[PDB]
Amino acid sequence: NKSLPILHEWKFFDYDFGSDERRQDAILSGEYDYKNNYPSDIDQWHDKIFVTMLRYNGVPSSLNVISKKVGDGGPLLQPYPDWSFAKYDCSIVSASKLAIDKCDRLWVLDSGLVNNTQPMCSPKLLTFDLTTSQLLKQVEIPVAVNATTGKRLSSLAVQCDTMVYIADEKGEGLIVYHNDSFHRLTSNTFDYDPKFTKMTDGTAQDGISGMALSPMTNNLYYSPVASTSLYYVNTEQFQQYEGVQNILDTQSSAKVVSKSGVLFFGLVGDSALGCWNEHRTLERHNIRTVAQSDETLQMIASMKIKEALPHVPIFDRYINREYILVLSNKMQKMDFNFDDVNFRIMNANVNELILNTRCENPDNDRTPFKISIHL
Amino acid sequence: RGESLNKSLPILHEWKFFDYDFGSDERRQDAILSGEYDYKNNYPSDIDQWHDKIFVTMLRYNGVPSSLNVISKKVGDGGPLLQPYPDWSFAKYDDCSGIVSASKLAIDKCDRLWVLDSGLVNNTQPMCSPKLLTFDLTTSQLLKQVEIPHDVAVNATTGKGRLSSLAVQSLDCNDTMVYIADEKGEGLIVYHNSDDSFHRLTSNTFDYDPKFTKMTIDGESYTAQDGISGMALSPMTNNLYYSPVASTSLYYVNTEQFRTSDYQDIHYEGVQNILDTQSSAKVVSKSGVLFFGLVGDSALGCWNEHRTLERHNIRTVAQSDETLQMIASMKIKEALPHVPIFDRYINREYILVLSNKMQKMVNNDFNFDDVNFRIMNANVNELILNTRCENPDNDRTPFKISIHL
Amino acid sequence: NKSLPILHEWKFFDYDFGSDERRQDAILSGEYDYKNNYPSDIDQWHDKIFVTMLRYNGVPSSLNVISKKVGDGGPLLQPYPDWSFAKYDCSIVSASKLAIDKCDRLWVLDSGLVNNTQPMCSPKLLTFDLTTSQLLKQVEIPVAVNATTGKRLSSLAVQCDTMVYIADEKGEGLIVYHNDSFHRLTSNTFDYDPKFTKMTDGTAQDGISGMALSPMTNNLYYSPVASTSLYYVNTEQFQQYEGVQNILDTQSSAKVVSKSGVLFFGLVGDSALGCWNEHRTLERHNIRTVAQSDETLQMIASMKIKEALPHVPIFDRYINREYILVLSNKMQKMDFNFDDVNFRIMNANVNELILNTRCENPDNDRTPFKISIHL
Amino acid sequence: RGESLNKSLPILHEWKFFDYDFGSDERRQDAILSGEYDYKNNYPSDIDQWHDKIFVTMLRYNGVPSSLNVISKKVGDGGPLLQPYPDWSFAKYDDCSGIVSASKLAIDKCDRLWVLDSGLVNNTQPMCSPKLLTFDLTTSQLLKQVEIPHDVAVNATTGKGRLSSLAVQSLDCNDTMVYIADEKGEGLIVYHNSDDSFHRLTSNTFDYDPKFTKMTIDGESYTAQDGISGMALSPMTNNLYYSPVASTSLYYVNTEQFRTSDYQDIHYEGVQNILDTQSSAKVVSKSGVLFFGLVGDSALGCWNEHRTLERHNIRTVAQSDETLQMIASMKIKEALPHVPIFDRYINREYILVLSNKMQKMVNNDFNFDDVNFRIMNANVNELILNTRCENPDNDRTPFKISIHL
Amino acid sequence: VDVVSQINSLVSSIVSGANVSAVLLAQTLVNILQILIDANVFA
Amino acid sequence: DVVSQINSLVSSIVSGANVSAVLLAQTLVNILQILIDANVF
Amino acid sequence: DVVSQINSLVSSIVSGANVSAVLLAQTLVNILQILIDANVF
Amino acid sequence: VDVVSQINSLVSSIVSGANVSAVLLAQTLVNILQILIDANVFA
Ligand SMILES: C=C(CC[C@@H](C)[C@H]1CC[C@H]2[C@@H]3CC=C4C[C@@H](O)CC[C@]4(C)[C@H]3CC[C@]12C)C(C)C
Ligand SMILES: C=C(CC[C@@H](C)[C@H]1CC[C@H]2[C@@H]3CC=C4C[C@@H](O)CC[C@]4(C)[C@H]3CC[C@]12C)C(C)C
Ligand SMILES: C=C(CC[C@@H](C)[C@H]1CC[C@H]2[C@@H]3CC=C4C[C@@H](O)CC[C@]4(C)[C@H]3CC[C@]12C)C(C)C
Ligand SMILES: C=C(CC[C@@H](C)[C@H]1CC[C@H]2[C@@H]3CC=C4C[C@@H](O)CC[C@]4(C)[C@H]3CC[C@]12C)C(C)C
Ligand SMILES: C=C(CC[C@@H](C)[C@H]1CC[C@H]2[C@@H]3CC=C4C[C@@H](O)CC[C@]4(C)[C@H]3CC[C@]12C)C(C)C
Ligand SMILES: C=C(CC[C@@H](C)[C@H]1CC[C@H]2[C@@H]3CC=C4C[C@@H](O)CC[C@]4(C)[C@H]3CC[C@]12C)C(C)C
Ligand SMILES: C=C(CC[C@@H](C)[C@H]1CC[C@H]2[C@@H]3CC=C4C[C@@H](O)CC[C@]4(C)[C@H]3CC[C@]12C)C(C)C
Ligand SMILES: C=C(CC[C@@H](C)[C@H]1CC[C@H]2[C@@H]3CC=C4C[C@@H](O)CC[C@]4(C)[C@H]3CC[C@]12C)C(C)C
Repeated sequence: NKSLPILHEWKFFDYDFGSDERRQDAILSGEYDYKNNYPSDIDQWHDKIFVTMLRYNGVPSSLNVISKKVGDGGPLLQPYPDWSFAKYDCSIVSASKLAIDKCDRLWVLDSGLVNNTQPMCSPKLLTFDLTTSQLLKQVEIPVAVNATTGKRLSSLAVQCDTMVYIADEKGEGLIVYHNDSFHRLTSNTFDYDPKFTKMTDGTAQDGISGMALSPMTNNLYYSPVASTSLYYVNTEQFQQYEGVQNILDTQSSAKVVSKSGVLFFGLVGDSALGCWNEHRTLERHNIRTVAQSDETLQMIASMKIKEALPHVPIFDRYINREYILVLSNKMQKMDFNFDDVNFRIMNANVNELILNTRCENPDNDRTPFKISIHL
Repeated sequence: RGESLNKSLPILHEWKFFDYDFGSDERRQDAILSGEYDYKNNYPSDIDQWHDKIFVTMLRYNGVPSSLNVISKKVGDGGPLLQPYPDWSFAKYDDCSGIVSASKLAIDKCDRLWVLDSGLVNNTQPMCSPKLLTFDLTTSQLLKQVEIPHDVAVNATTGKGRLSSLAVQSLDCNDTMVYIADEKGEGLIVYHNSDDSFHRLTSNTFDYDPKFTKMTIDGESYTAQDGISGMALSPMTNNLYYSPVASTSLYYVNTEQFRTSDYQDIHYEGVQNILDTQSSAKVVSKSGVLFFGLVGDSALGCWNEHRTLERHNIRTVAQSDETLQMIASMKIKEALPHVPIFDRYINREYILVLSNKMQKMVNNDFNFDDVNFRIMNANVNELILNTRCENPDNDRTPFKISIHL
Repeated sequence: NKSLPILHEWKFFDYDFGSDERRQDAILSGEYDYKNNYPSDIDQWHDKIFVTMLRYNGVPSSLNVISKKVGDGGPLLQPYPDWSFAKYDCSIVSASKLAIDKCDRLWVLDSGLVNNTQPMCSPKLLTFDLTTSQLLKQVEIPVAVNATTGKRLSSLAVQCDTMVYIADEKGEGLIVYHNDSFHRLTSNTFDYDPKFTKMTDGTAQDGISGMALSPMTNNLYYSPVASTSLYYVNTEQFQQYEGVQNILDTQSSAKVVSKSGVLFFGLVGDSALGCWNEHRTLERHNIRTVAQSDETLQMIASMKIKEALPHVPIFDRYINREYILVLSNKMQKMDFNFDDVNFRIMNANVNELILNTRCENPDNDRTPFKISIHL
Repeated sequence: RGESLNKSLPILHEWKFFDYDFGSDERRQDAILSGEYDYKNNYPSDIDQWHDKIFVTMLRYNGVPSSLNVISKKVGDGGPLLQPYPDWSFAKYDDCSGIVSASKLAIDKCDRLWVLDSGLVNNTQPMCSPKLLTFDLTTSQLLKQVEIPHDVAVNATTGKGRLSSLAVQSLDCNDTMVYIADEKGEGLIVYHNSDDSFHRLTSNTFDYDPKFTKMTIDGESYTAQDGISGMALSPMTNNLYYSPVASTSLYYVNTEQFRTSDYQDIHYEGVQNILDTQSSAKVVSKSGVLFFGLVGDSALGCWNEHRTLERHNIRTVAQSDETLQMIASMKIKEALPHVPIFDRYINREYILVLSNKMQKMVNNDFNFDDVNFRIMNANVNELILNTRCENPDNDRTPFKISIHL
Repeated sequence: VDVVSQINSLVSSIVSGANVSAVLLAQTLVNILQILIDANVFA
Repeated sequence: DVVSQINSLVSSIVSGANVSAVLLAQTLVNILQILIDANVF
Repeated sequence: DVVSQINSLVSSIVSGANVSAVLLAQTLVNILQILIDANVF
Repeated sequence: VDVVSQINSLVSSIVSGANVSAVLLAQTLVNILQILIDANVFA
């Protein structure tokens, strides 16, 4: 029953157009309607906090960072790298998901979708150098559609010879890229379950969507959106499965794994955050809920886990380095009340969240002090 | 109990057996031959801590050179050597002049060390009258010494007495109140610094229960017909928590009752038979968390004073069949120096735990090739975090530092 | 009889052309003959040490800095700002003298002369911003010639509304610029003396050349090259004189004044450095020689005085801040022996050089420590 | 002399008159009434310095509570109060037990403080026999005390004696050699630490010259028929420089002569009549620069040992008619701590100068509303830089730090 | 005053991987020390 | 061991004990050098 | 006065005396603040 | 070893007005301290 400290809040999103002159030119045009801006993913690198927006009608830029400027809605966004990549007339159409690797490359999953459905352009995977803010490589996703159903690239994971993984919730499959082959996989574990299609604050026929790669085991955990199961596939395989079914009491939302082997996941029904340690066996008595809030955790659309910096390995024993960033929009409302707070980036120290619970990693209490970190 | 089996606390000091800094191995051997120092008869009663000093008190059996000690820089095959405090002058009791058996210790806001000398030898034969000493820790010199009158040191009918527990309430650094439990005689002495007055209280809550007289620790068991001990004053509520040794209850008395004179109808509170086993020593954090040793389980339990006193608010926070066999003492300290502006960044409170093996003393059957006496420690907040014992966490800084020694 | 610590030495000058390929292309061409490279002025700003070269035949660049690279001759030079300003075909022809002001502007006196005589282009005063390495202003010197004799801008001083002063040794006059008027002045004190035209290691009919502005008194000290006198003119005057004549026993070379009011000057005959405090009266018993060396101080062609940085005025009492940089070429040899050391930049702490001599400023010994600085 | 008229040295401590830390103004007044302390009769003989202590020795006239002192933290209308060293125990001479009149001090490599107690009262009447004390500065306790036998303390024919100068040669920190000038009796005592042996030497170089017996300081003049004083041992050459008080000469004796025994034909060196006025106290830097006070000019002069001893190598380095009237003492110290790798960055040596006004003592005509006694100081290298006294400067670093107190 | 928000801000920079202002580092070091001085940490 | 020095030093500080200036200096030296070697600057 | 503190402190150090940790800390604080205010960083 | 040439180099940078390397500053601080430690400056 923890609340997690808020890092950023919004009543609604707004952007740094330049002057209030240049904003009003966009409002009248319908380039920017505040009522249609919904965040898809967040991430963090140095001083930058990325926020991606689902490209509906009235969404000026998709790939953004939070700026120094502030509005009545909350922190204004600012397109990344510049406004050049905000344009789609198929030039980033809709930055669905983000990922940052060991080498300071930012991977972006552009779905190509408009209103999250009509595919105006083909999907692609971009790769920016965060040191320069310039683009290193762009690749079209052919892999991209079911080849039978015909059907939304809605999850991403990246492994400095790197390997990317892209879930397709609508088409129900797993694209596997090699740094230049692509390959679509399929499974019944990737398919949606009709039983858990209804997610009742107060229906979605989507499959594989909620991926999370363990840095310690190399299992890519996942589940269909309509499911109460937790499946996984080992990635050492990556030319053609594990996990329990119906293990959770409600549907899971986004997912993330710590370097230390703790899997976190959002619990849709309870409006809570749950965890599970990979060292334990996947069963009910090892699944615990670690935070919950009826106001603040309504749909956990994204989670990332970062390590405190700089990384000086000799001092690791003194520091609980890992912390979690949580995007909690209100997908249930996507009929909003824009006089209230709707979109939140929360955070917390990982170890503080699970300590003295079945989720914890074993504590060697071998120093007179331990420092817990977050932002 | 959950999610905490075999969770041990980091060791600060270990011993196979106690030994002292006599000077050189010449001066030691002079004492071994004399019978002043037999290593097999040294059993620790209490610990405490102030600045660089860690106090260790020894039950004065035959072969125990000093009772009131500190841990020294020197080290032996047994473990850290002890060194009498203040000097060897207070180790002597042929004279019957100063300190026979430092049963318990307490340190107050003003850097005074309070010592409960029982006067007992072999924990039974009262060679001298009990007394309460008060040293100035800044100087290592004695400020005051007071005899505990036989009037209140023993039960009047039976004549029995063993002063086994101590707690101090420094109200104003100058009007302090001491509290002394008598487990054998079954009473609560209440001393006043202003008058040097004493007052012995009685209650059925101070009496031993025959039902819970058998206590099993690590296979071996023994029997103890003892009452009130394991005292602990809450700095936040002023409740002096206690229980009879042979009991599974947690009682308490509010001490505001003792402030206004004329009490000598006192009101005792607390649940009976609330624990599954007997409780040993006890301590309360400034933040209102009560810790207590669970004799049977060889565990440490807690309970927050903010919650209601019942089973569903009692949790066991550490347990170890090897390391926690009899928790004979516990103290809680705040990290120093105290810079209040930075309190928000720091979990300041930590716990020190003396865990001898009283079960092995009873039967006179120790294995001195093994580790027997341990001072463990831990950060209070880290021990209770995400448990029913915790205080509500304001997560208001990008970092939090947990401290112990 | 002090020697001063050497900061940089040369047997001969050489440049950073790029590769030894690009050097050899210039040697063959006659763009760079090592035997014709003679330094005119030095200066210093942050990590840069400026070295200006008299533009004879075989001198690739005139305005240079010392580079990180090294040759058999000594530190290679590198044109400032880039090779763009090394070109003259009248685009810097010959950077005769330099000066740095309070605001980090570098003033350059381009004479326009080739072989120090034939005026290929008109003289000019450039002004670079040292923060950017870019040019702020360029001005042609009309003022520039005698208007009767017809005749070499060979001395410079700069006072953030700034005032520049340019001596003309050949034409015998003093140009005064206002930050945009110019104005040539004349005097018999600016004229050469035939008596001291011969400067005998083992003849020059030149006038005003050896200027030095006192930061404390605003006197611009000077003398004709052929003279043994020390004249001066107050600059508060600056629309149409002071100092003793024949006060020195031999001819003076370059000149510089400390912020603290000590005038330094090279003594041609003795191959020495002399000083004189402005607080004392200008006469023989107040003139002292502070350093001398038959090898190292043969012609003091330039001197500058800098203050140690950063400038934190509260701590001035702890620090002898001022130090002197001395260019000592061998103008007597301008018949050189290029297997020997010919051009030297020496330095020293000002206060250490004059302490307990008639040149010193009064010492308040009011701290348990005093730090002496140079490079 | 040139380029240095009225150049003064920064004052470290000033006095209008000396006063002591008796305890409180209660305890002072008890001594004033007694005649133990008259402020008008306190005249400083020597200074020295070790760590935080500045020693100040007082000529034991009537009304001088202690002879061997340090400067205290307390301050009076006269100036810094003095405080007896080690304690008041050594201030007493009714008993004749310890320290009558600490004439001179010396500190050696091993942190021993050597004290030359003359035994004189009013600088004339020998109430007790002279002695040489040796305290350990680390402990403030006394290591050794030795009487100077009447055999060598006085001239055998005339019987006169006044031990007025001291120098110490710590050869090995354990075999040290002390040297004690006797200005009245005209001799040089040479003591050996190994034997406790003494040997009195004589020479015409030790004798007073009637020609230079009149010394004028700041208008007022007096007359002094005194010989050998103003000693100073060179740490680099082992020459013990000296001169008779009534003389304008600078003599010296090499001390390697005294190393090999059997001397008691000794060879004395140095120019005669080399100065225009009389020299007062003397000191030599480790670097080989000899400093000396010039009585007539009220100046400080120097001479480098590397140069030849003659007029053109002697320069006056500071002078002041107010502040330098009689240079009664000088010492040279190196800045600490000593970190040899950084020696190149630091002019380590500095000079301490006691400048009382002996001219005003002679005539018993002080003005105690004025400043009378001064401890000045300066960096050695800064004082002699660009003068004939300097040692050659290797200018090999971008910075050089000059030190004094 | 307001050392807490400076500290919080600065540590957040450091742990985030960002480049950290030397002046903010110096000023916060100055303020932490002075606080410690005033709390007799060195006395 | 840098770790044992750190542990020892912090234990002193938090215990209220007087803290060794040499242990303080040496541990500061070792932490810095570690940070230097990790390109922290 | 920062100057009097500096003078006092350096005199201690060079004299061989034990040197006050509080005077050291406070003077370090004042030198830094001066440097901060002079845009030295 | 060769702390002297590092010191000389570093101070020359500082006094010249140049920007000064944080790593050279840190390393030279480390070396000066260690020298002082080995000379019992803190003992
Ligand atoms: C209590 C404090 C401040 C404590 C400060 C010095 C703590 C806090 C966080 C620490 C960094 C955390 C992680 C890390 C990651 C590790 O890899 C290097 C150390 C570093 C940067 C810590 C350094 C020390 C920090 C800044 C004041 C109020 C007295
Ligand atoms: C992580 C580190 C070192 C971290 C150091 C600076 C931390 C640790 C403990 C902190 C004190 C704890 C309590 C306290 C109690 C509080 O009252 C004052 C701060 C103080 C003393 C902390 C100061 C900062 C300390 C010493 C290295 C290895 C990179
Ligand atoms: C003796 C030393 C090094 C001493 C160091 C700290 C000295 C030397 C020069 C000083 C700067 C000079 C001028 C100045 C100009 C003044 O405005 C600010 C201080 C500064 C930069 C000095 C700072 C202190 C410096 C760097 C080691 C070997 C123990
Ligand atoms: C200019 C400064 C402060 C300069 C400080 C760091 C200087 C001054 C004296 C130096 C010591 C002198 C001698 C010595 C003797 C030598 O043996 C060790 C260095 C030491 C202690 C110097 C260390 C550096 C000191 C303290 C501020 C006002 C900007
Ligand atoms: C600017 C910083 C670093 C702050 C650092 C230098 C501060 C913090 C606490 C200080 C120690 C506290 C107590 C003590 C106890 C005292 O006995 C010695 C100093 C020491 C260890 C302090 C030294 C300096 C510390 C570690 C962060 C915010 C990036
Ligand atoms: C001796 C100490 C105190 C250790 C202190 C001075 C250490 C610890 C961490 C260091 C910072 C790490 C990162 C950083 C981030 C980097 O950008 C600047 C330096 C800084 C702040 C380090 C400086 C020094 C710190 C604060 C303890 C053990 C008692
Ligand atoms: C307390 C002290 C020591 C004072 C020391 C830490 C001060 C003095 C000068 C400072 C540097 C000045 C310039 C600079 C140049 C700048 O670029 C970096 C900081 C630095 C090196 C300053 C840092 C701190 C210094 C060395 C004395 C009085 C005993
Ligand atoms: C990196 C620097 C600055 C070096 C500075 C921090 C060093 C130098 C000497 C140190 C003091 C020496 C003695 C002592 C005496 C000792 O008792 C306390 C420390 C102190 C004052 C040292 C502290 C730190 C000093 C000032 C320069 C080269 C830019």
